[PDB]
Amino acid sequence: KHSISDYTEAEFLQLVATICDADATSEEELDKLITHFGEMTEHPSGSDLIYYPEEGDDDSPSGIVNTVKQWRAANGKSGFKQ
Amino acid sequence: PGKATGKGKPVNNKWLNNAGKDLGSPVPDRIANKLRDKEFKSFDDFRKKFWEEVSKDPELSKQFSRNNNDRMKVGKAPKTRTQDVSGKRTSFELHAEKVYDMDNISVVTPKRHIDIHRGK
Ligand SMILES: [Zn+2]
Repeated sequence: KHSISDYTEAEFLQLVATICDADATSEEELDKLITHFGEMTEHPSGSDLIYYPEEGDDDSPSGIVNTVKQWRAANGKSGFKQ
Repeated sequence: PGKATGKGKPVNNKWLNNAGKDLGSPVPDRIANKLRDKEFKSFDDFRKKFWEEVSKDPELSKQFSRNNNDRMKVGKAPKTRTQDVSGKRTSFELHAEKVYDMDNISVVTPKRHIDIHRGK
């Protein structure tokens, strides 16, 4: 877990879907996760992407992953493994 | 074995927009209605059931995102925006102005909860 590029999409997904499941994680966990996910994404939005998603923005796990991956690309930062 | 009493207040459709200032946002009347038929075991049991009921009210649930309703369904408080975050305090807080009088309980952001107990 050093960068977004240590990750396979499938791998990142599972991470996101976990964040997004509230009986998956004690609250200190989620905390660690959420902090990882902002570090990984370098998205200015951070976890507003998770809980204050903008109007008509797919907020399922894949929907988030997707967004990260489309922003990250028009910024052209590094992407996922494979 | 804990009981809750109180009326709460009628609220709008931007319930927590005020949560930043003064003593925050009130317990909504319709939520209070439900919580007073219940029994609790701690202010912690009270908190979890408070969030629960919020998740179920048509007119409040509508003001939270899916992932937020998902927390509140199992009794965790909604995450704030990142800009109202402080330290490891990332979700909305209950503040008690003194067995649980909901007319002296409210909902605050972390940074406002901070200021309140450091006298600003
Ligand atoms: Zn307090």
